[PDB]
Amino acid sequence: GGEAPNQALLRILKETEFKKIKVLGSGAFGTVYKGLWIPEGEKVKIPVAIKELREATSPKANKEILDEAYVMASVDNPHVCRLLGICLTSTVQLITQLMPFGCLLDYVREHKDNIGSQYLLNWCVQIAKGMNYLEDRRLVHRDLAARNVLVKTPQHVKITDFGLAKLLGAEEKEYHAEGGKVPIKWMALESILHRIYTHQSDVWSYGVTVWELMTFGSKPYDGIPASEISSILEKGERLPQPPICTIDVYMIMVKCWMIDADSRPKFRELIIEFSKMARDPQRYLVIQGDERMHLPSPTDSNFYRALMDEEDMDDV
Ligand SMILES: CCC(=O)Nc1cc(Nc2nccc(-c3cn(C)c4ccccc34)n2)c(OC)cc1N(C)CCN(C)C
Ligand SMILES: [Ca+2]
Repeated sequence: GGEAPNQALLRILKETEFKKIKVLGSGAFGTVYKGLWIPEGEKVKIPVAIKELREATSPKANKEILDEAYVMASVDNPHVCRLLGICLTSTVQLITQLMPFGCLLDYVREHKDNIGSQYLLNWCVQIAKGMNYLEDRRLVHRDLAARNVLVKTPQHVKITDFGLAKLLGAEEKEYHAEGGKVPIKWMALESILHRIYTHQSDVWSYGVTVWELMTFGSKPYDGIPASEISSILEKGERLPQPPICTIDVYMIMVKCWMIDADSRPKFRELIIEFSKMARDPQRYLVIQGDERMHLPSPTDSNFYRALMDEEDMDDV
């Protein structure tokens, strides 16, 4: 069919309504703070991440963050990052749901001794659900990676970073890029060679992300530099089977790395397979002391008065 009106609402927030509390990170993206958003007179406090950029002076900083805002305002799914609004101060700030446990790559690196097979398989299920939703929305992410998955709780993760995301027209079936830095080691071969991006190249990146999780955050092709990756992949070489993975799981990864993009799994099928595996996790991932491992959860604690606060439960 054809092209439906995007009737998403973009909400403009007054800077009055949110209190920054701590800086979380800074660098190329700008500076991300954690804070509280209090819509006036509604008796709620919503933990948020506020992304400023370095300078009000660069018009393509503003253009890039506004494109990110367009994309994020157009998605609504429990496993995709939740955009709350933008504030049009001198520095244009993007306000999203605070994800207290950080990015998933560093989370697995930091907690590898406490991560059982249940958590890993559930994360794969949830990531596949988010990506299948994005495919439903005809959105190609183009930067799926463990660093670009955020952790609301150990039981709940969401896909983030839509800085390279592209929405396809209904008649479009692929996006053709024109230069610009791209993460080679997560990229499908046809993306590396012809700058072609599809939902199936996103499937390739999903495979690499799963490899990251199953190795507890190892760097893919650790030694190799990016220029060699193309011919490495052309020779037929792929990432190795992680120690904890049965052949059942590794075969799924390998299918994600097929050269024929149409022979790769579709995201709905990855949902199905990984949930089947999640129903008997120790049969598909072999982790020592798996049975005794447990992970944290919130117990109502931060630096403030917080009787009036919550997060995903603030609709409209
Ligand atoms: C820097 C890695 C990281 O994720 N840090 C982190 C993030 C959040 N929260 C959160 N929520 C939504 C968005 C973001 C976010 C989005 N962008 C684009 C960002 C860029 C830089 C930093 C954060 C964000 N961050 C957090 O919440 C309390 C705590 C932490 N840490 C201090 C734990 C870090 N760990 C490795 C030791
Ligand atoms: Ca509200």
